[PDB]
Amino acid sequence: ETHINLKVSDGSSEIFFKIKKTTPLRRLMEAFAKRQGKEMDSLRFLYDGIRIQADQTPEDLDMEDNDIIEAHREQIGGLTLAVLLQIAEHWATRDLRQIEDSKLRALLTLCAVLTRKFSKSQLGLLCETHLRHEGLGQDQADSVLEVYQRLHSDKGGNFEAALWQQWDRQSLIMFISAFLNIALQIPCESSSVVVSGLATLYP
Amino acid sequence: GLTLAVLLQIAEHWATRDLRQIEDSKLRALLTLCAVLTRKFSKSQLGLLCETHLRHEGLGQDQADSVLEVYQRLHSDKGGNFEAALWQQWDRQSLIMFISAFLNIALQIPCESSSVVVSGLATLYP
Repeated sequence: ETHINLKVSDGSSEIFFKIKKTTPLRRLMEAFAKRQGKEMDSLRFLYDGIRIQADQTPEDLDMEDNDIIEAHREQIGGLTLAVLLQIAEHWATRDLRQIEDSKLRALLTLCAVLTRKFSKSQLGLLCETHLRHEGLGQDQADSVLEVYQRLHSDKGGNFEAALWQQWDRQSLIMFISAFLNIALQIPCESSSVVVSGLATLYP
Repeated sequence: GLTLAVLLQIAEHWATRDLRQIEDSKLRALLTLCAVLTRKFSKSQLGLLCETHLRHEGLGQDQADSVLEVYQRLHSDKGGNFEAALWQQWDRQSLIMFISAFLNIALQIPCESSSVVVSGLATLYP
């Protein structure tokens, strides 16, 4: 047999291929990614638990007829919530007048990402706590809520970008620093009987 | 005070717990915990979560749509609506299994994927 049948699967979508044993696996990888509407490089492919490369052949790998290749989504970066909270806690105490624009831009992103980890129903408390942290008054409530609300729903990253272009540095610094302090102390869901249920799970 | 930090502490503790004898009220609360934590992932991460969950559990293709739907509907949930329906509709073993798999895979998966986001935040690690 100069040919081999192989299945590529990601657990949901599976595809039954046939190729020649001396042909690189690239074309199968490309056809599978294409069917998920993805770029080949957004996926990785494993055989017998081992990542394999597009230039390798079923022959080099001692594949057997009807063997299975697993398609796995790439894990790009390691930004767990745990890691984001470490970053926030580190920067919360820092004087930001010092830092490069590149770090400030990234901190803006951190505030936007972390804002989106609060339920909608907490944005009011987040606003009110922001005001009390800064010593601002009800005069500013609408403007602060609108920032948080717009970040919370900022799907394109477009509002975040506008904030970076339109706000002066001192204003950005004041807001970012306010947020990083209050965000770690405020509950991420509102009260309810169901959320009180979580109390029974505390160690 | 269910802070982000406290949410993760609860999840970390319960990922290590044997649920053989789990009480109904505790199971109900674990469902809430999983629903809340699911919503800390960006929508773009749901596919990776589902994929990891299928593989962790040895679930077939036949069950892929179903596990994904649960993830999508927890993620888009409002006022505990879908969560409450899951509690009523699913048998106890199925819920336990789902919750136990979630807690064992969720804590190592990034909560954001965007190239824009990962690139930016890299610079901020101590």
